[PDB]
Amino acid sequence: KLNIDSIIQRLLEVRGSKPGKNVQLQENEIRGLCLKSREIFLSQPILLELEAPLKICGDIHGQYYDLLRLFEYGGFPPESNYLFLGDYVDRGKQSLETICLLLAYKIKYPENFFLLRGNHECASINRIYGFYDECKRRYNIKLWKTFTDCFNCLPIAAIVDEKIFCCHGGLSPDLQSMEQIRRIMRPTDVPDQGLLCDLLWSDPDKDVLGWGENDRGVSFTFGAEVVAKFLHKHDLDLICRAHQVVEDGYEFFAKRQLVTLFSAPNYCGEFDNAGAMMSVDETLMCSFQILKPA
Ligand SMILES: C=C1[C@@H](O)[C@@H]2O[C@]3(CC[C@H](/C=C/[C@@H](C)[C@@H]4CC(C)=C[C@@]5(O[C@H](C[C@@](C)(O)C(=O)O)CC[C@H]5O)O4)O3)CC[C@H]2O[C@@H]1[C@@H](O)C[C@H](C)[C@H]1O[C@@]2(CCCCO2)CC[C@H]1C
Ligand SMILES: [Mn+2]
Ligand SMILES: [Mn+2]
Repeated sequence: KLNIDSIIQRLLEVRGSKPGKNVQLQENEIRGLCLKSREIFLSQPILLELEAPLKICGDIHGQYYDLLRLFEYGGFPPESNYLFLGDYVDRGKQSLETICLLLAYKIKYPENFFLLRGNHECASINRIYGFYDECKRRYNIKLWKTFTDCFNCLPIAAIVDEKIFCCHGGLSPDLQSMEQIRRIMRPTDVPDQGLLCDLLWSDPDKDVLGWGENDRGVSFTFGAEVVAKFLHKHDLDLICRAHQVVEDGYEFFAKRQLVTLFSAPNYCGEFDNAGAMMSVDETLMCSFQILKPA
């Protein structure tokens, strides 16, 4: 029914055009991307088990031309396998093009392209920070609600080669075993505090070794001792997350037991931060590709 190759073709057709140029897909096509990807997300585990080689990206926040630059620098699917950590919409000027290209690739390469849920893939959040407004202006609210139903089915975490735990926010004082994550039911909005909330909102903190207070007004912060206990209990080597804007695009925390990735250069057009993508080769060696704020 859905012509994925044509959709991708039109979305990529703007490579080279002046940044900011829109790609206006038909309402039916976008709705189809949501419904089809939703089916795929539900068919795969909520806790993904992936293998390198892989390219991992952090927050994109509707900066579509920067997403294009990422693919330009890392290789357009299926040239390279990808895992995004969430926060595809809000703040930026082109959340629509951004999320549609990502969903399109998920449908086109379901086994080589993966997307995790960020806190911005939650209705209460993308309703206020831009996505709703973009949908209201370019399409309609019914379509925005359709996106919400899609987002409610996104997976929550992934483990790369049994060594790298990936999630959007961070750890939770309720997280004792991976099975707790696998048992999370979808579709799900994030109505209550707890495990899922923390996985989407928590942040690492340098000042405390254990659990601390989070300035976001939700969830908690976690220190190096918490991370160490986590990694050892599940025989992991690193936690890879996003959620926090970092000046260089990537930054290590908790004595390098954790790395934060942010892929949207000059966030909100008010930061001079760079964007970064982390490459994981087949020998489990990590390298970082930086996107200078252009
Ligand atoms: C979003 C957020 C948080 O993350 C944010 O955290 C804080 C701590 C660190 C963080 C700083 C971020 C900066 C780098 C950016 C840079 C720029 C240029 C703009 C700005 O942008 C922030 C929002 C956003 C999106 O851009 C983000 O970057 O986070 C707000 C402050 C702005 O100066 O700060 O600011 C404090 C303010 C807090 O404000 C909101 C928070 O009130 C949201 C609230 C908790 C939510 O509660 C509910 C109910 C409970 C469960 C969760 O859902 C419903 C929905 C919503 C009301
Ligand atoms: Mn986030
Ligand atoms: Mn973010």
